[PDB]
Amino acid sequence: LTKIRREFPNKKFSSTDMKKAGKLLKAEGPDAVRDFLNSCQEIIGDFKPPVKTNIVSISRPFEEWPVSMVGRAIQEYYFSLTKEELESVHPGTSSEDHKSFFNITGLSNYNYTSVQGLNLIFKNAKAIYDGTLVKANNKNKKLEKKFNEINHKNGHLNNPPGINRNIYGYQGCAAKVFVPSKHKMVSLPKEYEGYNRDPNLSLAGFRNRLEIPEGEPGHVPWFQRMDIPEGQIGHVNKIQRFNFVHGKNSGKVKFSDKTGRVKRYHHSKYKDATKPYKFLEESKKVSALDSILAIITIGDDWVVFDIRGLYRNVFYRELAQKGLTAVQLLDLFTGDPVIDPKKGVVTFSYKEGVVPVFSQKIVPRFKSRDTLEKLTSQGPVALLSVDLGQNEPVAARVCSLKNINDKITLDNSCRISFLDDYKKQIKDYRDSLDELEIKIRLEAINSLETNQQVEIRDLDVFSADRAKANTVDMFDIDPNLISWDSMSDARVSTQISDLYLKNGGDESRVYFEINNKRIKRSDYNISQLVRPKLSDSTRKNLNDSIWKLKRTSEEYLKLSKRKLELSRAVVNYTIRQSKLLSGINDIVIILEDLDVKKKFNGRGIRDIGWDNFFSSRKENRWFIPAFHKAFSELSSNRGLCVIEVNPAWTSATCPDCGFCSKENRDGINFTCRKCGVSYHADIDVATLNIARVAVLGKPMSGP
DNA sequence: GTATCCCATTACCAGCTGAATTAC
DNA sequence: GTAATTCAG
RNA sequence: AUUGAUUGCCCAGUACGCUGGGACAGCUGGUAAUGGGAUACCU
Ligand code: NI
Ligand SMILES: [Zn+2]
Repeated sequence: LTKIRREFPNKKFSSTDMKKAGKLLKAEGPDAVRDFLNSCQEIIGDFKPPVKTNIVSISRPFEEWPVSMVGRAIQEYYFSLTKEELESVHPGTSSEDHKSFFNITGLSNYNYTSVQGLNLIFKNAKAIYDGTLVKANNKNKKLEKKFNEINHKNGHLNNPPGINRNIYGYQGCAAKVFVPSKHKMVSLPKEYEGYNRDPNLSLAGFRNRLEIPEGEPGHVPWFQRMDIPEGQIGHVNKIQRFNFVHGKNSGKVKFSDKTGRVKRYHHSKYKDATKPYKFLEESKKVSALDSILAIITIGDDWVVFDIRGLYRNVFYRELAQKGLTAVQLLDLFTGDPVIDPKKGVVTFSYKEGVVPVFSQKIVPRFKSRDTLEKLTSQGPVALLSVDLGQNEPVAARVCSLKNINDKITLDNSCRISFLDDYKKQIKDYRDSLDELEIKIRLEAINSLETNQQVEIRDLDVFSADRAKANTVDMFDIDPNLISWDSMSDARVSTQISDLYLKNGGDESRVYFEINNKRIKRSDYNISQLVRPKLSDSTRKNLNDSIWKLKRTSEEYLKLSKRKLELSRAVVNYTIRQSKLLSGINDIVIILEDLDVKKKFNGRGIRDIGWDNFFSSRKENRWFIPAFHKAFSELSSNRGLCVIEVNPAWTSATCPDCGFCSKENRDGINFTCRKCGVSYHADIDVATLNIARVAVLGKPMSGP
C-alpha cells in the first residue's frame, strides 16, 4: 500500500484513511484504492492534543476492576518473561487467542472477556516490553559508533519496566452522555441529586455575570464595577460609590472588552483556610447540577466524569460550531479515553483532523541551509533568532528573509526585547522557592519540643558571632583587619587565610590536604570549620520533621508548574512579537544547539558578607533549559519550524569583522579588538551571528 | 575539596493516547 | 444491539 | 441566553464577594543528572 501512497506526495492522508485503504486493497483491489485515495478529503492536521477530565464517581475502587486486575497481571507476567518466551506466549487479536492464552498461561482473567479491551492490554504490554530492548539497542549502537569514530581518529530484563496502571478505553466501552434514566444501577453523591440533562440539547447556555444579585455566588462586587457606564447592566449606584476606598489595588471588571474563558463557579478560587468560601455548599450543588456527565461502562463497573474539560478545551482551540451538543462534543474526540486511577482523571484525545497542527521534528544543524531554501522558494519566511543567556534570559531578533542570499544586518532586522514583566516573574519565582524553603523549615522547627525549639532558634541568631569569635581565637588576628562585609564564597577568597599567613602562621592549620594537591582553606571553609553545630538528637528530629513536611507539601508541584507556564508564556510572547514585527506569519525559529542536560543549570546565589555564610543559599538556577525546551517543543506542539544551529564562536565574532577572539566578550558588553565598534554581546552580536549561521550552511570558524 | 544520606526538580528516551463493518 | 474483526505507517 | 468560552490547573491583587492575567501535548516507566540542606575527613 506504501507504493500507492507514494504517488500522492502533495496530499496528506489521515491514519483512518490509511487503515481504511488496507481494507479496500484487500477487498476489491488497487483500482479501488487509487479511486478511494483520489476521493479522500485533505486533512488540516495530524496532531492530537489531550484533554483531562475530572472523575465524579466510580462503582468500585479502580484496583478492584476486572480490567485493572487483568491488566496488572498481564503486565507483570510480560515483564517477568524473556524475549524468546514472550514471543511464543503473546496472543493474537482473535477471541480464541485470548482464551488459548489464558489456558496455556497459569494466569487467569478476572471474568474479563472483552476482545477489544484485551487487545489493547496485550498490544500495550508488548510495546512497553519491546521499548526497553529498543532503548538499549539505540544506546549501544550510538555508543559503539561514537567510540569507533574516536578510536579511528537480555534474558530476563535487567531493568524491567513498572506497571502501567492506566486503563485504556475501547469502542465497546466508548464514552456516552450520562442519563440517569438509562443507567439505573449508577449512583451519585449527595450533591449529584436530581441530575438531568438532555444529551441532544445545545450546551450553549451563556449568561452575563453582571446580572447576579448581590447575595448570590459569582456576584461581581460593587467596588470592582465602578467604571461601568450608567446605561450598562453592571452599573453601580451613585450613593454607594462614595464608600469606595482608593488605592486598594482590587481588580476592575472588563465589562465590554473581556474575551476568552468565562468562570462560572469560584469555590476552587478560595483554597485558603483563614476564611472558608461563603457559598461552598451552594456552589458545590449548583456546579454539580450544571455538570456535563459522561459514563464509561466496562462490565458491571462504571465511571462518571465531567466532560466540561472537553468543552472549555474545544472553545480554546476554536473547534466548535454553533449550538454544540454533548453528543457532538464527545464526537469531537476519539472514543478511546485513558483512565488514570492515581490522578483520578480521564484523558481524552482529539481526532486526527480536528486540530489544524502538523507536528514536526527539530531540523538538524546540517539541514539549516536546505530548509530555508524550500521556505524562501514558497513565498517569504521570517527568521527568529533566540540566544539563551544568564544575564539576559532570552534575546530574540526577527529577520525578514525574502531571499536566502540576502544580507542580514542590524538595520535590516528588528530586536525583540525581553519584557520587564517576565524578569519580575522570574524573580518572583525564585523568591517563592526561597520563601517555601523558609516556611517549611520554620514549621518543622515549630513542630518540635520547647527545648529543641529554643536551642535551634538560639543557634541561628548568634551563629555568625560565635563563628567569628572562634576564628579570632584559633587564628590570632585583628577582627577589624578583615572586611567581613566583602567576604564571599562563590569566588575563592582568603582574607582570613592570608592574614593568618603573616606573623609566622602554621601552614598545616591554614592549608587543607587533598589527594590531587594541597589546597588553601577558603574563607567559607574557615567559617564552616568553626561553625557551631547542633546536637545529634536535635539535628535528627529537625531533619525528620523537615523531610516529613516536604514529602507531604503540595507547593513544589505548584512551583514547577509555575516555572513551566512562565517559560511557555515567554515563548508565546516572543512568537507573537515575531509575527507582529514582520507581517509574514511563517515563522522559523533558530535556536543554538545547547546541551541542557548539564553545565547550564545555575548554582545557588549567596549574598555578600560573612553573616550570609550561615544562612541557606538562595535559589539562582538559570532558565536556559526551560527556555530551550519551551522553544524546541514549538515544532512538535504547534508545527513551527525550529532549527538548532552550531553555537560555537557566537557572540564572540564581530558582526562587521570576521575577527574571532575570546577577549571580544566582556560579559554584557562586546568590544572587538581589531575595530572599535561596540554592540550588546547577547542582544545584537549573538542573535545576528546565529541568524547568519542559520542562513549559511557551515559553523563559523573561530580564533 | 571529596564522600554518604535526605528533599525537590529536570533531561533523555522507550512506549501509549481508533473505528467501520460485520457477526450474531 | 452489544461484541468481535480488521485494517495501519 | 453572555461583553466574554460552565469544570479543572498556575500567578498577582483583594472589601474574601471576586477581578485581572497565564499554560493547554499529556501520561506511564527506567536511568541519569542538577539544585538545596545536614553529616563524615583533615590542623
Ligand atoms: Ni548565547
Ligand atoms: Zn570587526
